Amino acid sequence: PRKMYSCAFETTTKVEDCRVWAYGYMNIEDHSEYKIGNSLDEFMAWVLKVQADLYFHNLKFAGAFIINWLERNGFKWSADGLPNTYNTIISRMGQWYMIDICLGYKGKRKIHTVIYDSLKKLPFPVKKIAKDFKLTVLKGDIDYHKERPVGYKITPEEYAYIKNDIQIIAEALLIQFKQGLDRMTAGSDSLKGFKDIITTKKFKKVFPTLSLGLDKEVRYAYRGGFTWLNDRFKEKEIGEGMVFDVNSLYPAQMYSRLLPYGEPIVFEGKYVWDEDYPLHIQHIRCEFELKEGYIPTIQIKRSRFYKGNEYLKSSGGEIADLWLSNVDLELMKEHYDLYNVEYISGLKFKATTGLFKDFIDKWTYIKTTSEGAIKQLAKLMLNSLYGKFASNPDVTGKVPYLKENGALGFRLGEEETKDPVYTPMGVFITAWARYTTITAAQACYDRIIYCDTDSIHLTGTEIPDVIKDIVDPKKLGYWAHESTFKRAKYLRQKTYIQDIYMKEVDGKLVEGSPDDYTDIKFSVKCAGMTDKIKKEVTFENFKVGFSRKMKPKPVQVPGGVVLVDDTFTIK
Ligand SMILES: [Mg+2]
Repeated sequence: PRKMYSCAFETTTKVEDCRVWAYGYMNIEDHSEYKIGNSLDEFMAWVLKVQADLYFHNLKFAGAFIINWLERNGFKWSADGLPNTYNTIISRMGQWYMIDICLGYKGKRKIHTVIYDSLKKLPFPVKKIAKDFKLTVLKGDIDYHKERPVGYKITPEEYAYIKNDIQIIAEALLIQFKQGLDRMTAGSDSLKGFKDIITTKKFKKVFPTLSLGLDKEVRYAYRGGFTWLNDRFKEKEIGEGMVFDVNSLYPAQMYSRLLPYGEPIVFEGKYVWDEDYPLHIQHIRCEFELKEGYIPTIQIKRSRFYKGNEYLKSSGGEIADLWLSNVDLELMKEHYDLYNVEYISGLKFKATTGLFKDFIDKWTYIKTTSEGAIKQLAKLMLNSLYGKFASNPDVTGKVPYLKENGALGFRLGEEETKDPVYTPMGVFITAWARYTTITAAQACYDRIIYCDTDSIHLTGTEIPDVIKDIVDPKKLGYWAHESTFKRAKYLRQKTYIQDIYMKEVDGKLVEGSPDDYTDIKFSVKCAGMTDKIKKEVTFENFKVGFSRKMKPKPVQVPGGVVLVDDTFTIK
C-alpha cells in the first residue's frame, strides 16, 4: 500500500546562495503524521527510504532542488528503471509531471519513491484552493526576504505557515481521493469518471485507436478557440460596450452537438451525404478572399516559438492546402470567396448526440447541489474532459543533467510517442465551439469589437435583437450578459482594459448596468502581466511599448531555482 504525502520547500532568494532552508511533509491520509525540518539532506534521506508517492505544489520549482541533490549523490537520469537512477516527465515546454526515483528491487519488487505535481490535480494557487474549498488558512505569510544563513532556525511562526501550506494541499487531495478522483491529473480524473459511466467496453468501441498517419491527418483539422480583435477598434479607445459569455462552452457542445465516434472511412474527392457517416473532415485545395463585411475564419496558430492567432483574409496568389471539419468548411464558404476549389479526399465518421449527457447530467447536478470542495471538484470534472480528446501526439520532453557550475541543464530527449485518445472528438468539439462564437459575432457584425473563445465584446449597451432569443444568465450553452463597460481599450488579442459598472454592494460587489450601479471598476487583461504590474496600468499608460521590471522569472542556478525580475513589455 503506497503512502501519499503533501510536501513543500522554503528556499533562499540569492542567485549565489540558493538553497532549501525549510521543508515539510504530511500524510495526506493521516494529517497527524508530518515533519518540518531545515535540512534538505535530511528530507532527501527520508525520500529515499519512504517508498511512497509525494506531491509538491508546482513541482517545476521544488523538483529543481530535488534533481540537483540526486545528481550530486550518485543518481543519474535513466529513461526506465536501473537501480540508483531516476526517470522524469518534463514536457518540451517545461511542464513537470513526475520524478521517479529507483533504488533497485528486493525479491522481484522494485524499491522506489515517485514525486508528482499537485498543481496538476488542483490547478490553482494554494490560497485560492483554501478559499474555494473552505479550508482554514493562516493570515499572512513568511517574510520571503529575510536573511537566512546556514544554521538558520525556523521560528515557531514560520513553522506554522509551512504546516498550514502543506495541510491545505493535504486536505484537498484527500477530499479529492475520497471522491474516487485518484489520478495523476485532473484531466485523467475526468476521463476515468467518464469511462466509469459508459464502461471500458463501450469506451474502447466508441473511441478506437487510429493509425499514426490517420491521426496526423485528423490533427491537421484541429484548431483552438477563436480569439479575434476587430482591426477597426484596434488600439483606439472607445466607450460603452457589453460582454457576453457562453454558459459552459465546451460542456455545452459535448451535451448536444453531433459528435464523432468509431473508425473513420476514407473517401476520395468531395464528400457525399452519408446518413450513417454524417460528419467529415475534408482535404481541400483552393484560393480565397475574405468577403466584405465578414469576420476572418481561416486561422493559423501556435507557430514555431510564440503564438497569437493569425487570421488570413486572402491566400494572396498562392493555392492553399487545408483540412477542415464540415463545421469549419461551412463557415469558410460563407465568410470567404473560394477560387478554383479542388476537393482531394477526406474522412467520414459515425456521429451521435448522446455520448456525454449522462456524465454531464451527473456532475452538473452535483455541482448545483454542492458547496465548497465538492462543488469545485464537480466543475473540474466538467471542465477537464474536453482536454483529454484534444491531447497531443509525441511525448518528447526535456531531460535534465547537472552542469559543471552546479546548476541544472536540459536537453531534448529521444523521440517518444504515446497514444491519442480520439482526436476526431477534439477537432469537432472545438469546431462547434468556434462555430457558436463566430456565428454570434458575425450576427452582431455592426457592433462587434472582440472575441475570445467563449465571449463576445460589443459596442453599445443594448442586447442586440438578433441575440435576444439566445441570451440567458444560467442556461447551458446560452449567452449570458456578463457586464457592461463605460469605456475600454483593446491593444491586441487578450490585451485590453475596461471600466466596469459595478452594482452598489448590499454587502458584496457585482456587475451593474449603466442605470443601476455604484462603482466603476477598472480591470486589466494582459498576456503575462502580474497583479503587481496591473496596479500601474492607466488609460493613457496602457499602450504597446508599456514595460516594467517587476515580472519575476525562474532561473536555474547552482542549488536550484531562484526568481529574478525580468522586464515585461506590451508588444
Ligand atoms: Mg507560506
